[PDB]
Amino acid sequence: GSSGSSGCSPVRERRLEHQLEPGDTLAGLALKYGVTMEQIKRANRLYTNDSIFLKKTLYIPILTEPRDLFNSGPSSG
Repeated sequence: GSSGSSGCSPVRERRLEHQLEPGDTLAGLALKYGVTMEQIKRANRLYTNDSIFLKKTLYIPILTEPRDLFNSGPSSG
């Protein structure tokens, strides 16, 4: 009766560093990935008196499901 500690906790939601450009629009990024402007903002409380451009880089919340035609596994590049 050998019992060990098995069971990892994989992440669900992550953030991607996007080199915000001077010619980018909130509505653009939202769709560009698959989210809603609000989400992104509320996610990084970007809501400020002045345009968001004030910043330099904005992170994007990646929403993916455990449902995939084929899963590679723990294998990493």
